[PDB]
Parts: sequence; C-alpha cells; structure tokens
Amino acid sequence: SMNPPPPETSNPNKPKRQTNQLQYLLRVVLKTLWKHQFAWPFQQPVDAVKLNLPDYYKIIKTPMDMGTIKKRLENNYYWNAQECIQDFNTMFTNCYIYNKPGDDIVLMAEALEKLFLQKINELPT
Ligand code: NA
Ligand code: NA
Ligand code: NA
Repeated sequence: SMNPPPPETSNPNKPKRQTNQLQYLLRVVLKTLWKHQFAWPFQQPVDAVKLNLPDYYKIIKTPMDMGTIKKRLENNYYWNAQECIQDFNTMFTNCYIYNKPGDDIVLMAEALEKLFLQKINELPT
C-alpha cells in the first residue's frame, strides 16, 4: 500500500553511450509524447497512494513511465534503442492490463501509443 521505489534512472555499473537512435528516442519520440495533451498521467510513476489504487502494484510488477524513460535517456542509461523501446511498450502494456477498455486513461494511452508507433517508424535505420 506504499508505492514501491521508482525504477532506477542511473546505475554506477551500467555502461553508457548515446547512439543516433538513442538521440532520436529522446529528441523525437520522448519529446513528441511528452508534449502531448494526454501525457501527464504517464509523465511520472503511477502514484497508487495519491490515486487511492491499493491493488495497482499488486497487479503491475514491472512499472514504467515516461519520466523514468526521460531520465534514463537524459542520463545515457540505455545502451541501445531496443532497451528504451521496451520500456515504452511496458508502459502501454501496464495501462492496458490494469484498466478496462474504454476507460479514459486507456484512451489516453492508445492515443500516445499510436503516436509512438508512428515516430518509431522513422527511427534511423
Ligand atoms: Na541524430
Ligand atoms: Na507498445
Ligand atoms: Na485490463
């Protein structure tokens, strides 16, 4: 019923680098979604306490959010684009698992995911 600690956004042992693809993921993908009108619920870890959702972290064991993603990218936490794309996918999957089809938050996620897939289509090959 507490929130869990947030996902780590830096690790002193994990190697860093910034690929052209990782730059694109921060400067195009993350930024386009971050600025979207529906972005706020996804801009930080789900606060199950403030939202009064005591079963959220009983159901969702791999939480992820764009604030974590953004910090990870800003910190060169990822080694490759696939790691970061996986975190976006996890973020969307979590929302669909926990919520019902037709919920406002699911419609918001579906909107962001459509934009995400469109921008990943232009990831530098
Ligand atoms: Na570039
Ligand atoms: Na996805
Ligand atoms: Na569900």
